[PDB]
Amino acid sequence: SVVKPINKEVKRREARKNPLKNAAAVLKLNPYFGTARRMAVLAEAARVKAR
Amino acid sequence: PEKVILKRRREEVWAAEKKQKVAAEKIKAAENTKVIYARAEQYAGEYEAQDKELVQLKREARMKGGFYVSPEAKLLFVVRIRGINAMHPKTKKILQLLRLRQIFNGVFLKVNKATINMLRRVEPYVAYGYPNLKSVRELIYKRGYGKLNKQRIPLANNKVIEEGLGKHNIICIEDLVHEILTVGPHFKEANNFLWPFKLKAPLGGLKKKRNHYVEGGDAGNRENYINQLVRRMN
Amino acid sequence: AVPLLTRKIVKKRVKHFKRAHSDRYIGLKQSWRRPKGIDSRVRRKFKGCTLMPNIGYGSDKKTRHYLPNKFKKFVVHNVSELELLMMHNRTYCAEIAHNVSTKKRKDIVERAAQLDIVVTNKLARL
Amino acid sequence: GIDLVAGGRNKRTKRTAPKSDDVYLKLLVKLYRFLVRRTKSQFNAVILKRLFMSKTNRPPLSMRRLVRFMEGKEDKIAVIVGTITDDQRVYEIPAMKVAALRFTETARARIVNAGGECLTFDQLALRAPLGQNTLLLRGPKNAREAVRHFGKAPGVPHSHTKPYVRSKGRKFEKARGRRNSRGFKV
Amino acid sequence: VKHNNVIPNGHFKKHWQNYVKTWFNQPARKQRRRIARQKKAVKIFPRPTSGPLRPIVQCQTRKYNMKARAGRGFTLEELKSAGIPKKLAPTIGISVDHRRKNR
Amino acid sequence: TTVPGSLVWELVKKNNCFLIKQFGNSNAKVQFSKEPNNLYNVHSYKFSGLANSKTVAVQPSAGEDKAVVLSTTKTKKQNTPAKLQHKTLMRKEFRKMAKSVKNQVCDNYYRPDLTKPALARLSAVYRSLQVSKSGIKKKNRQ
Amino acid sequence: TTRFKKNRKKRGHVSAGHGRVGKHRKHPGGRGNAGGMHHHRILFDKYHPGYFGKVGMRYFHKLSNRFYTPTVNVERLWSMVPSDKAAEAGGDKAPVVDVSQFGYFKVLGKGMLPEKPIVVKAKLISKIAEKKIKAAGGAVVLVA
RNA sequence: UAGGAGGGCGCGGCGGCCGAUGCAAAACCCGGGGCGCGAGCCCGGGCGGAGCGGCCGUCGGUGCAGAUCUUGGUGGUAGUA
RNA sequence: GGCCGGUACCCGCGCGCCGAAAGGCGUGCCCCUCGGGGCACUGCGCUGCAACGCCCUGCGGGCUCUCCAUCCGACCCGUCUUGAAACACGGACCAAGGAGUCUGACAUGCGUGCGAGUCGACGGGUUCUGAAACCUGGGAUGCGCAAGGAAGCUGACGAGC
RNA sequence: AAAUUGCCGGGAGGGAAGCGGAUGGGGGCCGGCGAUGCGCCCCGGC
Ligand SMILES: [Mg+2]
Ligand SMILES: [Mg+2]
Ligand SMILES: [Mg+2]
Ligand SMILES: [Mg+2]
Ligand SMILES: [Mg+2]
Ligand SMILES: [Mg+2]
Ligand SMILES: [Mg+2]
Ligand SMILES: [Mg+2]
Ligand SMILES: [Mg+2]
Ligand SMILES: [Mg+2]
Ligand SMILES: [Mg+2]
Ligand SMILES: [Mg+2]
Ligand SMILES: [Mg+2]
Ligand SMILES: [Mg+2]
Ligand SMILES: [Mg+2]
Ligand SMILES: [Mg+2]
Ligand SMILES: [Mg+2]
Ligand SMILES: [Mg+2]
Ligand SMILES: [Mg+2]
Ligand SMILES: [Mg+2]
Ligand SMILES: [Mg+2]
Ligand SMILES: [Mg+2]
Ligand SMILES: [Mg+2]
Ligand SMILES: [Mg+2]
Ligand SMILES: [Mg+2]
Ligand SMILES: [Mg+2]
Repeated sequence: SVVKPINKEVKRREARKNPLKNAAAVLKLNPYFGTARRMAVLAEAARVKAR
Repeated sequence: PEKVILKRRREEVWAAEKKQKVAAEKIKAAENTKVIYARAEQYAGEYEAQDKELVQLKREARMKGGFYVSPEAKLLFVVRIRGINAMHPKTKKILQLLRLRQIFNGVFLKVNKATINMLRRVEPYVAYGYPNLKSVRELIYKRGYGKLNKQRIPLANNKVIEEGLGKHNIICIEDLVHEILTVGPHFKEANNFLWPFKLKAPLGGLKKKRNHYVEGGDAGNRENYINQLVRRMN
Repeated sequence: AVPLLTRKIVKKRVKHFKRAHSDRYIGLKQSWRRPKGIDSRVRRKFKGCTLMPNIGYGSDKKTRHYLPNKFKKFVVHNVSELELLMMHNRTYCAEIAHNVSTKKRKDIVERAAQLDIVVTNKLARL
Repeated sequence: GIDLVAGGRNKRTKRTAPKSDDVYLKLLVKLYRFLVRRTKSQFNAVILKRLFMSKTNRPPLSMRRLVRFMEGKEDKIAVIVGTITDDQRVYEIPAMKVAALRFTETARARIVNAGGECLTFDQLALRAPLGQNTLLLRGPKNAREAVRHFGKAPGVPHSHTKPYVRSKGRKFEKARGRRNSRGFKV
Repeated sequence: VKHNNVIPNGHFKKHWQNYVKTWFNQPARKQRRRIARQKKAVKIFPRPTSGPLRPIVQCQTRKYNMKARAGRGFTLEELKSAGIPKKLAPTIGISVDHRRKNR
Repeated sequence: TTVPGSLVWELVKKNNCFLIKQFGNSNAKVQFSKEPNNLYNVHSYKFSGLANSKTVAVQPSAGEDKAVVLSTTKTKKQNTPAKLQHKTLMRKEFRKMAKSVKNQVCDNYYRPDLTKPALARLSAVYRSLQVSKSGIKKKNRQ
Repeated sequence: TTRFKKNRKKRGHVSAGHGRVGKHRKHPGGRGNAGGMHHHRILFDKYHPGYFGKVGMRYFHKLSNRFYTPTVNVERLWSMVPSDKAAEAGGDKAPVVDVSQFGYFKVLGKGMLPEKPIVVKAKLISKIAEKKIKAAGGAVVLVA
């Protein structure tokens, strides 16, 4: 009557995902990274086509 | 048997309870990612403004006939450069307090008269300087580990930060960066949270470790040139 | 008859840890004794001298005590002790004790045949 | 190299298990490992580690001292990881429910004849899985004879330590160092 | 001599190993005394095996004067008051003590 | 088991007449239990044929062809050694005997524990009976 | 039990645990309590103060029996009373305990007594012991 | 290093359990195969010809490279002086 | 370009179509307004990456075994010592023997039993492999239960923070 | 049994030899040294 919910979970260390150059790893860290890249990626289009 | 059904029903209750928790969590995860996305935009936004504002301020003074004295530096990155053999007991104790007890360990410091006078007494053993945005960000993502219940937990994700700090309204790695870089009200908590950085031996080498950076060696203050050394040990 | 082990057996050292200077004297036995001498350069671990056993050499706990057969051995003396390996046939291999006679060995081999038990000295004494 | 004392490893020692290979005490320990594990009763954590204790760290409790400690709280269960000994110097004992590892024969009769209960620790976990409505009691640890000899040396100022002496009488440890007429007074 | 211990006082400075008395013959002592008692019982049958009658005496010395025990023998007055002649008593199973007094 | 099974396991764990232990008390120790109501012949309290009131046995019969004996003890007859055991002789086909084992080990909640071990020991016992009669044909190394 | 002796664990170690520099020599401090006032003076003065000297006066031919006086407190007198007789009583009617039949000579006054009167009949008694017995309503009787 | 503790390995008895052996026990021999970080252990082949082993508990005259160590045997010196 | 790894979750797959396969294919809101972009509702289950080879009783495969070769490393152990490879001592070799034990007193720690008690240890009784085992005494034997005094002597009236 | 010795076969050597790590060449030895079975199926009998 007093025990807590039994816990059969075995959680382990998760393998490393490249935190700077792995798409699903950067985004799940910093969701705004996708936008921030695309802003200057978009600006680079304007800059190069300008000349 | 009663023991049979009695046992299955509680498991059904317990299993029922879990889905409600998980159903609640995806909703909280959806709210969080928008909150985290919102925070990161303004942090990215205001760094750009800070850089542009200094350029603006210096320009305004020059046309007036004066000149703008820049704000004095607030954050140091300190890296140990000397081994652990044959150490004086006072030098040994300070480096323990600075959380630098192995060569090429690095930590972040607040500038203080209390702090600067601790580095003056262990300066031959450490190199230090003023980190910038790129150095502070790449260190924390690539080599950042958390101190969860006295254990070194890699900051592979945002939940580690939420459970690590959380109370101080630090929820994501990007606000953990901001908290460190612009030394904030909880810099004490968010900087003790980070386990001492474990850096590579510098790719390309050092100069003579035995001398001060000013002499041409490597010890001491190398204010903005610490960023070049971060690139090569990170 | 097919072993369960699905992982290669790595040994960090195959050579033995012979005793220092047992190559120089005859009455010294080759079994390992740790030098306790004050000036012993083996004890002090100079380079170019004979090595001492450490816990660091210890083999992976998963593939420990597995024979090159990829079975772990259990020595039996009679058919009854053989029949204890009925349900472990893919992990344990029997081996007849060195002092089991030819008559008794024929029985163990016949019985081990049916239960599909790997036996590593099946041809001895015949 | 990393600057640490003994590699950062723990140098203190605590009993992680009892010393006796007593089968019933071993069974009790399995129960309370489960109880601390699933119920998180702080009471249960205390009971477990006290089960891992030597005879001198679990001193007996007299019924006189127990009766004093229970007075007015007779709607609760007294809990002692140890022995209850009978005390002849007491007359009034209330009806009280006591859990202990052992009762002496005279103690248990005195408690039962008052209309109380002499519970075991397995029975306690039935009637209090979280230690609710309990009075957790220890006995006097520093009451042993050996403890008198502990502390500052017998012959230093301000120490009242008992010396190891083979006999008592005037010829044993009284003259030089114990009075002003013979040298000095400690 | 070293750490806080009791002052050692063992009396082992003589040739004590020449006077060690071991007790390996204790079970045999019991058997010889049992056979001695049993053989004595037959040679005195039917007389009682405890021996002659012993009187009640108080013990000496403050510590024990409140305790009664068996004495050596009856006094002359005790024998004469009960009318058992002096020289007949040991012959019928009653010990005598010409030394004890009646105060 | 006139006393509880948890108690009995405490007494017979470190020493008993059925436990054959080899190669010392180091990390080389190998230990088996040769009691007949232990399905894997494993010295554990789960499989112990000594420290359980409810145990399952799967044995090839004595000299006879294709007869598997299945035995289950009786919880309330613990103190009557002779008539503690309920044994059944099955010479039916494998899939039909796989049903009988489930009926008496699993579906009645006797020892849902030993559902897998009992069937696996039936598989091994039954195959040893074919090979005894038919003789060795396969080598099974593939 | 030779198998658990620690010398069996130092086999193969040269000095058997007694050191290379300071050896296990025969009697490097002297035998027994040699040097109690010379080179063990700190130890004798620290742990055994009072050891040396002569105090008090001799008692030729001391007999212990002359000095025998067992003592019992009043707190223990009611365990001496059997329960049925502890029931037979009135307000003025009290049980009488001859402590001499229990091996005691003197009665001391430590501990409390219940309200029930008692008549302690002893060879010897202290001030407080009788003061506590009277205060319970009982009396004391002297005997020999 | 000096030193302390824990967990193991090994030798010989005793109380118990489980076993091998004239279809070849112990001991010894081997460029035989293996296991263990290691102490050690398991198996093969040979020799031998009648005893032996493992596990639990318990016990001890229980582990050698030294001591100008004890006893025995054996070299180089040397077919030399 | 190097090293490691090969998936029981993280990724990934099926649930619709096209496509050898990459991969593509839908709707609505916001954004510039090219490209196209961003967000959207999300569900059920499943869940060890592959393709070809070589050898197969061979002159094959590997080996922790033996010998030899070569490169690198490499002074003889034990001992006392601040310091030993020492021009410090002991050691020609091999086998067997060879050194912290037994006992008494005490102490701390730990285990067992009983507990204001606790010991049956000198005896007695009984016991048919047992010099064992088992019973018995103790109302005062030892230790503990009370201490301070040289002694004569006296001897704990009941705890608050 | 060992120390030590003879014979036969093999191997190497410019004022020591032995030793630790590597590997290459020779030997010598290893068949649990290394598999040929499992699922659909068609009969033809048990
Ligand atoms: Mg480079
Ligand atoms: Mg340099
Ligand atoms: Mg310097
Ligand atoms: Mg040295
Ligand atoms: Mg003073
Ligand atoms: Mg040492
Ligand atoms: Mg020592
Ligand atoms: Mg020495
Ligand atoms: Mg000394
Ligand atoms: Mg000295
Ligand atoms: Mg000394
Ligand atoms: Mg002097
Ligand atoms: Mg002997
Ligand atoms: Mg010896
Ligand atoms: Mg020798
Ligand atoms: Mg030595
Ligand atoms: Mg010198
Ligand atoms: Mg020299
Ligand atoms: Mg000398
Ligand atoms: Mg010499
Ligand atoms: Mg020897
Ligand atoms: Mg007594
Ligand atoms: Mg030879
Ligand atoms: Mg030749
Ligand atoms: Mg070499
Ligand atoms: Mg080679």
